[PDB]
Amino acid sequence: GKKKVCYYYDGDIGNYYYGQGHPMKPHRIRMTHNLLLNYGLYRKMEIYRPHKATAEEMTKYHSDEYIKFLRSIRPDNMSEYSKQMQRFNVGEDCPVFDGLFEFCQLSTGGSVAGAVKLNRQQTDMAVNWAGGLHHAKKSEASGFCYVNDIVLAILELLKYHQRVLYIDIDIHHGDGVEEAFYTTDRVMTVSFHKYGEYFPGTGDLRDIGAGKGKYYAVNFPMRDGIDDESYGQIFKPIISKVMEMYQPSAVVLQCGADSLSGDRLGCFNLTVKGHAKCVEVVKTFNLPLLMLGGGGYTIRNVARCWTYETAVALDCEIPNELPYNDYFEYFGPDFKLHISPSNMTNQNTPEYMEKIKQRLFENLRMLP
Ligand SMILES: CCC(O)(O)CCCCC[C@@H]1NC(=O)[C@H]2CC23CCN(CCCCCCCC[n+]2ccc4cc(ccc4c2O)-c2cnc1[nH]2)CC3
Ligand SMILES: [Ca+2]
Ligand SMILES: [Ca+2]
Ligand SMILES: [Zn+2]
Repeated sequence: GKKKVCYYYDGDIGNYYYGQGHPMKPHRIRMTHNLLLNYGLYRKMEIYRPHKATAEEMTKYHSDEYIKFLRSIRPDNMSEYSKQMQRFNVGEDCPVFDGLFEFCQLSTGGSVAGAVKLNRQQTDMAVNWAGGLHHAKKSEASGFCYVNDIVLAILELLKYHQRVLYIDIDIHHGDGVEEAFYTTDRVMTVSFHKYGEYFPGTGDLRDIGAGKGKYYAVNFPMRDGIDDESYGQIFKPIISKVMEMYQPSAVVLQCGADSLSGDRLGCFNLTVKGHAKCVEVVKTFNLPLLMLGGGGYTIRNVARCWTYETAVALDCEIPNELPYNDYFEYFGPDFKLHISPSNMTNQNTPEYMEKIKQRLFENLRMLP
């Protein structure tokens, strides 16, 4: 039936700025919040302000030296850290910006707080649109991500759950999360992503885990132009087979919106309904669920996507006509919630989709 949903948001999150021209815009988190507030979705959720995660909470995964660096570096002192910046991959993709550490603390705080709430059985779903920063590594920033809030949230869930399933629908491969749990069977990682001449370059369908983790990493490599029909055709069957074989007791779903049509960095053709169908599929299994953000670089579409996915979590129907809001002008010229796919060619033929699905099904047969 209808579930209890807890939502994590800090009003300061939208003020963090990666710099002129940088595609990552935390302001999209504030647009999402304002849109969902104007639709009246606040009357149905418990809204919490996450704490600022401590360096100690972050070192449950990350190295002490890397977290000390993140807590110390600032634009005014960068000149003295040229050596550590290279070592930790701080540069154009992962720049030093004012309040970088506080931004990591809020992104992380929401994911860990959500995981604690799920562990205490005080909510059915926990949502943190500021999280989902899946590329961050143990001692290195990567792909606009500095602290891997997902890995930290999963480590929290592992305190009470024997098996945790991680599903990632961002257009980029969830490499940081896959790497963290690559040799364990206590987490199964499933990523659907563009593969081929695309960041981060990992996520081949032959990457299936190692040691005790063999068969516990799943990768579905895709080409440009995937649409709702094609994505829907493989997502439910793969997730149903994973649920059947793995029997997880908690799920984490990274809802990166860069897989939508018209994304500045992505080359997929999903609509908000197509993307949200993934949330409907996962929610149907009735397991404790942590829903996180991730990519999304056409910010009006990210706000639409995550507002609609919050409505899906709440089993609340909301009109296509957008309510007036603080960023109304960003949603022109139509001022509607749902989006149309483009005329781009879908390079993922129906035969390619079925063939990759069948290869993944062979690997899933290898689980105990
Ligand atoms: C949140 C989860 C997520 O959704 O999975 C995150 C997705 C991460 C994607 C990362 C990907 N990195 C690469 O493919 C690296 C191989 C690359 C090396 C670095 N250059 C950056 C050139 C920057 C030059 C201009 C400097 C200022 C403005 N600015 C900054 C960063 C930019 C990044 C991207 C596009 C313009 C910039 C610009 O215009 C950019 C696009 N794709 C990348 N970076 C690029 C090429
Ligand atoms: Ca992915
Ligand atoms: Ca694994
Ligand atoms: Zn992405």
